[PDB]
Amino acid sequence: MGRMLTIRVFKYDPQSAVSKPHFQEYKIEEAPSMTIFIVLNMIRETYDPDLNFDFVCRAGICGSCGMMINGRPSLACRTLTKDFEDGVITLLPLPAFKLIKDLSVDTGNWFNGMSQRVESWIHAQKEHDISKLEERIEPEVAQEVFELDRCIECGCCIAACGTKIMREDFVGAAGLNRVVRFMIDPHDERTDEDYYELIGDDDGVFGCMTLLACHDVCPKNLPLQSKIAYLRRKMVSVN
Amino acid sequence: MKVQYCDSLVIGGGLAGLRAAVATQQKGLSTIVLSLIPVKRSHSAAAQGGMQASLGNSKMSDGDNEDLHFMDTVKGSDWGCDQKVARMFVNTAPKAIRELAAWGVPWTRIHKGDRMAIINAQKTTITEEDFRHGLIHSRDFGGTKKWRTCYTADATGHTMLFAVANECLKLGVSIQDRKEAIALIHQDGKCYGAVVRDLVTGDIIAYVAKGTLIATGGYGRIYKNTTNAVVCEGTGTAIALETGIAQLGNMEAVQFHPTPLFPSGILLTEGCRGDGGILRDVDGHRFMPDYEPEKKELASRDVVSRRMIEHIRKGKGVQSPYGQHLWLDISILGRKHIETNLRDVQEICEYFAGIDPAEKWAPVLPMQHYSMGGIRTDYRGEAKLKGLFSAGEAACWDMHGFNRLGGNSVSEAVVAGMIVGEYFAEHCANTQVDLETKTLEKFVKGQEAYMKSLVESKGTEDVFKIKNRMKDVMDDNVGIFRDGPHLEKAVKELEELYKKSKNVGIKNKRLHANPELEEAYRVPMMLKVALCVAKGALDRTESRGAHNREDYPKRDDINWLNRTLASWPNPEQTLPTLEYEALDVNEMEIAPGYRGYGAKGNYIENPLSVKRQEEIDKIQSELEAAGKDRHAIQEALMPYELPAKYKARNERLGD
Amino acid sequence: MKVQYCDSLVIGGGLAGLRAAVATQQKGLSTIVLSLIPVKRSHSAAAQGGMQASL
Amino acid sequence: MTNESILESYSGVTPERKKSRMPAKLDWWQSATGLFLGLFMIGHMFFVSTILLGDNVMLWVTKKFELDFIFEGGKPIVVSFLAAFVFAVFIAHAFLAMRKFPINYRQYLTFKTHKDLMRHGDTTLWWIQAMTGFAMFFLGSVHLYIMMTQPQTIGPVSSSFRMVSEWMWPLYLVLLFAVELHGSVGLYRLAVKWGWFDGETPDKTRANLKKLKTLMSAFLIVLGLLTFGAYVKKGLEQTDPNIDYKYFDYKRTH
Amino acid sequence: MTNESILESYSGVTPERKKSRMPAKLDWWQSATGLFLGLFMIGHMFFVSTILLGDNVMLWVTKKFELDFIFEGGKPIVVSFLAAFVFAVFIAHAFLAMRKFPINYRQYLTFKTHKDLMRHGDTTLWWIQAMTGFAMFFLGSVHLYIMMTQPQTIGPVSSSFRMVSEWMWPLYLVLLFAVELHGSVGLYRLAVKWGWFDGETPDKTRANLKKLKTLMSAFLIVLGLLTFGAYVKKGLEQTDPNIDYKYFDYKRTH
Ligand SMILES: *Cc1cc2c(cc1C)nc1c(=O)[nH]c(=O)nc-1n2C[C@H](O)[C@H](O)[C@H](O)COP(=O)(O)OP(=O)(O)OC[C@H]1O[C@@H](n2cnc3c(N)ncnc32)[C@H](O)[C@@H]1O
Ligand SMILES: *Cc1cc2c(cc1C)nc1c(=O)[nH]c(=O)nc-1n2C[C@H](O)[C@H](O)[C@H](O)COP(=O)(O)OP(=O)(O)OC[C@H]1O[C@@H](n2cnc3c(N)ncnc32)[C@H](O)[C@@H]1O
Ligand code: HEM
Ligand code: HEM
Ligand code: HEM
Ligand code: HEM
Ligand SMILES: CCCCCCCCCCCCO[C@@H]1O[C@H](CO)[C@@H](O[C@H]2O[C@H](CO)[C@@H](O)[C@H](O)[C@H]2O)[C@H](O)[C@H]1O
Ligand SMILES: CCCCCCCCCCCCO[C@@H]1O[C@H](CO)[C@@H](O[C@H]2O[C@H](CO)[C@@H](O)[C@H](O)[C@H]2O)[C@H](O)[C@H]1O
Ligand SMILES: O=C(O)/C=C/C(=O)O
Ligand code: SF4
Ligand code: F3S
Ligand code: FES
Ligand code: NA
Repeated sequence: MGRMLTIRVFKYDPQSAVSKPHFQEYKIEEAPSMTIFIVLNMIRETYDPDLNFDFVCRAGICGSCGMMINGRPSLACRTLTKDFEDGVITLLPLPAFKLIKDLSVDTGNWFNGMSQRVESWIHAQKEHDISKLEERIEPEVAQEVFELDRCIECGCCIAACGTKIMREDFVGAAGLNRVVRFMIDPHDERTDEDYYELIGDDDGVFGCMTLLACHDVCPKNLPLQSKIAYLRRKMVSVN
Repeated sequence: MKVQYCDSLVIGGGLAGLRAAVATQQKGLSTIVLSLIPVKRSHSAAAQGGMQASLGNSKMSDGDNEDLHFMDTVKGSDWGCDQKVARMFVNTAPKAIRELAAWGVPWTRIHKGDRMAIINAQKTTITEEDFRHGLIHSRDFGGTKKWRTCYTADATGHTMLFAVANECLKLGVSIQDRKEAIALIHQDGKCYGAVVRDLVTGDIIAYVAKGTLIATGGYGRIYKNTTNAVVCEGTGTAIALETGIAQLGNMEAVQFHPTPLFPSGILLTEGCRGDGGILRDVDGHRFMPDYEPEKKELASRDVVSRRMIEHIRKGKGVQSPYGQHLWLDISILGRKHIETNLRDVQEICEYFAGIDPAEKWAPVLPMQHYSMGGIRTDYRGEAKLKGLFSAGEAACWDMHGFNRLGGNSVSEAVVAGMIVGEYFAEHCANTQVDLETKTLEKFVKGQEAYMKSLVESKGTEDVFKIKNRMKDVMDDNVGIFRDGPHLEKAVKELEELYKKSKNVGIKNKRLHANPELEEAYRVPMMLKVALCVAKGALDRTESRGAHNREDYPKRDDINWLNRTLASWPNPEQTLPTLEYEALDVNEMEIAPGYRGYGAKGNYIENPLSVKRQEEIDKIQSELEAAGKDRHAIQEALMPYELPAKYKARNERLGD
Repeated sequence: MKVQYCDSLVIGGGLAGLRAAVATQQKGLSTIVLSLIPVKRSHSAAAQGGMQASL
Repeated sequence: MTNESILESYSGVTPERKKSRMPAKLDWWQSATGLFLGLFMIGHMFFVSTILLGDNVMLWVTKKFELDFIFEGGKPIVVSFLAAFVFAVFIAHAFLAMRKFPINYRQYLTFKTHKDLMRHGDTTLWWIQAMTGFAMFFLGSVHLYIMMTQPQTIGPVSSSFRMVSEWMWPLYLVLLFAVELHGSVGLYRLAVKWGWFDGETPDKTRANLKKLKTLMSAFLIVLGLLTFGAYVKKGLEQTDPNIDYKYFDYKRTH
Repeated sequence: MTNESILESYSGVTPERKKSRMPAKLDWWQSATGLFLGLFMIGHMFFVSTILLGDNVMLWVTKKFELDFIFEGGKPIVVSFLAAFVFAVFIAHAFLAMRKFPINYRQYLTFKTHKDLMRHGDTTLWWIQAMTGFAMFFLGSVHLYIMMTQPQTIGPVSSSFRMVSEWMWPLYLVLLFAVELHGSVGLYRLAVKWGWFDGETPDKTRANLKKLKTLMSAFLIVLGLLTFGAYVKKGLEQTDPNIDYKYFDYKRTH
């Protein structure tokens, strides 16, 4: 045995004129250490090759497989069927992103847009000579930057955010985190006023309503709550 | 017809492709990067070991330089690498690290003071002087004497990839994802771009450019068990192969990792063994000491994988519904140690294996990990098909030969991105292309017709059943241990599998966002790649680096000091055409000898090697006697080329 | 260098240019119409006399 | 309209080509007005609960707020100004916070659906904040105007009169839960929004703030119900048709 | 949450792949609730102005609304239900119309600037609609709750009491202009929005509707001020400290 799991999946093809949004159910027999990654590929290869979804690393490191699993945006490759005492799992694509088909959405291009919007790169007047010793950096500082640099752009905090769902221009938790990630990096010469020109408006940090769903769903456990508050205190003090 | 033009077309959004795109875009060339997926999700993001570069900052890195890194690389390759390329690489790796540090990559830094470290020879304390404080750190990885593997805590590939991707965004590079190159456009022996299928809309588009670079990664997914992402299927390799002109190098040279989690293949870093991890069998018996009384579990990665399989064949493996495996025990390292230095591996075992490594053992089995083989290029990165370049794991620039050093592959991706990037940029700016619409239309209409044929096929074969059988064949016959009889069987079944792939039928008829149609054209490509790997292994009657032939256990420097070149000139042939490029010993800085790991005298010496060796000792003696530096000596032994922008020496702490 | 390709390039967005673009686009040829101004503002818009045709 | 406002409206930036600092100011004032009302209400629940200590007790406090140590029997007009002030902050806060409500069918449908799928505590509590806020537009105004215009009718007897005879208890009952849930959740989110107390272990601070929030609410609700019952009980004992309870407390010391 | 609402939220369309009909329903109800309140207020101004005809006059009408021809002295509780009903429509209308307010700094700045540059009558009148609407959140609620909970205090004497002694005149004065301007402009825009009377000469119909709107407002404002003064005057004559004016009118026929 292995108990029968009931998998309910959101299906809809916006590019097809005859497609209508609906749920399709599949009956899958659970196996030891079974993840949604295994479940979806089983369905694809043996029950329904039509179903669209996105997996890459299947290790929780790339952020490709975010989706709503029983109401919570999570990484499907890191979600175990065992943790659902009931046997019924409902899968929806991540909201707040453009739907491609079924469980597949475009997170990548929204993130590239956000990265451009907050100028997600080192801003410096001079290029350090790459044939010479690197500029020294305190180890603690390098560790702090790394902590925020761990974001895998999975979109879970974007889809988890009620604010973003209602107001699409909101930069999102990932965008605010990205700003802080450069703010605390000694290599970046931007000042608080420069950052204000990027996110010092109602589609930016002031648009955050502190729902904190972003913090509670981040699969990498970034310190979103304290870091966003930190940014809010700094931006409200500009001028 | 839909046509897109750019000066520089890059196929692949990993470290190699993105870095090359930086190189072309910075000099004003319009460049497009095509990728199956958002670029920051490329396999490069999974690297946790680190990047090899001779900085020589830390105590355990003291005295390290280009020559030491070079020697580790050549001997590691079991002399199958192009030494001139290896030189280009080692001299540029330090600058790659420093450029990345300048771009914000948060490399872990050295702090002054004593440190609790594991050396496994004298696990004493390590002290870092004050003048080393704040510089880029390094750890023990890849089995090198000098610790030169740089890292950003436990997500090196991740931070590196993000920095390069962000630089591309800064520069205005056109990043176009969910776009797959399914064919290369070529005429008169020159590459003018690629035919691309839009994964979302199904549109077939021609991307023309003055130069095209393939940085599509490895082909690990032709194997059932692999550490590779599901997108590492070698289609980039296949499209180059299908031009009938570009050649693939050492496709049979595949490297395995000894401790991936079984059966998922999720990697459990080498740090487990390096820190004191213990491999156990079905009875809980620590077996490595029985095979390697001296080195034990700290033996060469190459050796560990071999012993593990040997132990399993002796009947000491653990039976499982997914196959046999062994155990990795790190609980013995202590709970406190795992939750501070191996907190990542702990999460992996818990998240996917549903176990706490501090209490229970992890199931492991060697699996495919890195692809040394790839598109064959010259030192500039250009393939036999003019205007077509390759870089990264997808290429056979060949700095790896038959065994790549742990930590050298993410290093090569960025380094090649830099070097091949410059040459690629020069080619795109200096060459003039003649774009005939007749040719563009032929290739585009040719692929539209192909997609249509797949959708209308009344075949009865199941694409997944075929793909899965291919993966089983590869794992069972082209793994760690190989022999003629089984390889002949593999080549025959793969050829049969290829022919049946043409009779595949799919259920979903739509041309857009169709994963079934995707498999329909990808599988035949993977099969051709698999044939190059299998046939290459069958014909190479010797044991070199990662290629081990049980029926030919010795390295043959007499008849096999060469590189396998695979091609598919006739679209009708069902087997690859294999030729060989001989390695000129006279152009080697280090003559063939003992590789360091494994049995001694396990190689058929070549007379020419002896001659060269003497010639080297002579040149070194004379020059070294005249008070000549290592640089002048290197030049006299084997001069190599480097773009002007990177011909500068690397400053080090202690000059 | 910036390059844009289409099968049929039409320079001018007046009655003649736009009608020709209809002719090429309807048969599957990718066509681009270039104009100094939004096409509906072309001089053709000023005709008040009428169009001659033997109905 | 001014030249500067025209330039900002048409260009999207100030004359110095910078983004307006108004969004920052508005965000600050929204939180400031919120903080004021939240703290005001805590003190309000204590002073109004003095009825539990005895008529003479609250009567004594009521006179202090009317400046007894400065005026004869204390001028109730002092309470009028205090009421007008709080009313003003009440209005300003509603004006600023109203900006955060879902504002169209799409926003309402998608957020409500999201809330139900997520079952996320802090997200659900925000919905409560919004709901209770909207309700107080109607519930709070009634009470504020009365306190501002009939301050001489505040006391152990007079307040009990309005509570029962003038049927103000149904409004007070609903408003009690509305303002207490809104205020406690509001003070909690304010702390995590600006992170004044994050320190070195942010997650621990938030965990404690959440617990504190729940207790504060519990204590105040119960205390509110107790105080509520006291006013009702007394109001239900005022049966003499020849007694002017409304201005009774006032008819003691002018 | 239901399967259908989830599908609509995530797909942007109903299960039949059509756009939701909710926006149409909400638009209808917003206008319907608006029409009701607008007409209700016109009748309200007439019945409340009967004080100008004499105490006995309005007293007679007040008793009719309490079902005199069905109950003894008429049960004021009838007015309570009527008040609760209007209160409900009042709340529903505010809920729906609130969707139209400028909702952020950008919207407020750009619209206000636009209004000042344009000097367009109908655009400016909408701003007035919004302003008066927001104000009534606070002004209207106070009056509605009182009428619903103290119906036995309505009359020529009792109403004058609340107007002056309970200081309700300042609220009534502001509310008078607020609700009249809001209502008249609202009825006008309603007519041009749905075009019920467009006919063959739309521009002429609109020109007349605009004139009508202005007159209706003028007449009602003046009549409102006259009625206002009447209540105040009488309330200022209630000086006997031994008379219970609040429930005087009630103490006549139970
Ligand atoms: C698998 C792996 C590898 C690895 C490692 C850990 C794991 C789990 N740890 C390493 C380490 O610690 N140190 C090291 O030196 N190497 C390590 N490796 C191997 C290393 O990461 C790789 O060799 C390196 O990252 C390869 O980079 P490269 O830039 O070459 O390739 P990529 O990142 O895989 O990206 C390939 C891109 O190509 C696109 N693609 C593929 N096919 C197509 C087609 N047909 N059309 C369009 N685009 C295509 C992919 O989408 C991707 O972006
Ligand atoms: C001027 C005029 C003409 C006219 C008329 C009344 C007036 C005031 N009344 C007419 C009438 O009653 N009956 C009639 O038969 N003809 C009448 N005419 C003349 C008639 O309207 C014109 O001959 C006719 O409309 C011309 O049409 P056509 O399609 O040829 O040209 P167009 O409408 O002027 O548009 C030209 C377009 O070209 C673009 N353009 C121009 N130069 C460039 C460059 N260098 N690059 C890119 N685009 C360019 C313009 O922007 C425009 O769209
Ligand atoms: C005495 C009564 C009130 C008290 C004690 C009070 C208190 C608070 C507090 C403490 C906050 C936090 C503000 C912030 O996060 O910056 C808040 C938020 C809020 N309040 Fe009130 N409030 C009152 C009345 C109202 C009213 C009448 C409205 C009507 C519009 C309202 C609507 C809101 C909303 C929607 C929020 C959330 C704002 C956001 O998410 O940014 N409040 N209030
Ligand atoms: C400065 C202005 C205020 C004053 C002077 C004031 C005064 C009082 C007084 C004297 C009472 C007792 C009953 C009565 O006399 O009618 C009371 C009860 C009450 N007040 Fe206020 N108040 C003020 C503001 C507020 C605000 C802003 C709110 C919330 C919107 C509020 C909510 C309540 C509630 C719910 C009760 C019921 C207490 C219970 O039953 O536990 N008050 N207030
Ligand atoms: C007895 C009082 C009220 C009366 C007589 C009344 C009447 C009206 C009328 C006739 C309309 C036209 C509706 C339409 O165009 O569909 C209107 C519009 C409006 N009302 Fe009220 N209203 C009252 C109270 C309120 C309140 C308390 C608010 C508070 C949010 C409000 C806000 C609005 C707004 C903003 C509009 C414009 C809606 C739009 O532009 O679509 N109203 N009202
Ligand atoms: C069914 C509910 C309503 C009833 C029974 C009612 C009853 C009355 C009565 C009896 C008065 C006289 C003074 C007093 O007794 O306090 C009055 C005055 C007034 N009412 Fe209402 N009313 C109702 C709804 C409304 C609404 C919805 C508004 C507008 C938001 C409104 C606005 C006014 C104004 C401005 C006055 C002042 C009249 C003047 O001075 O000209 N009433 N109402
Ligand atoms: C809770 C306080 C709300 C804060 C005020 C601002 C947000 C709400 C108003 C703006 C959005 C308009 O809100 C719209 O209202 C109507 C109610 O008539 C809702 O209608 C829906 O919910 C109501 C209430 O559960 C049901 O009786 C109704 O059958 C259902 O269709 C719409 O789904 C909603 O989108
Ligand atoms: C008139 C009723 C308004 C309807 C309610 C909905 C719209 C208004 C609230 C949402 C938008 C926020 O509104 C914001 O309020 C502040 C007032 O503190 C305004 O502030 C501006 O106007 C106020 C009032 O004239 C000035 O005292 C102030 O100096 C000036 O900077 C912002 O320009 C406006 O954008
Ligand atoms: O063990 C790892 O982390 C990586 C190994 C490799 O790249 O060989
Ligand atoms: S912040 Fe967390 S949830 Fe949001 S994109 Fe990054 S890793 Fe994902
Ligand atoms: S959930 Fe959204 S509202 Fe702010 S706290 Fe996180 S970004
Ligand atoms: S597949 Fe990469 S995180 Fe899930
Ligand atoms: Na390779």
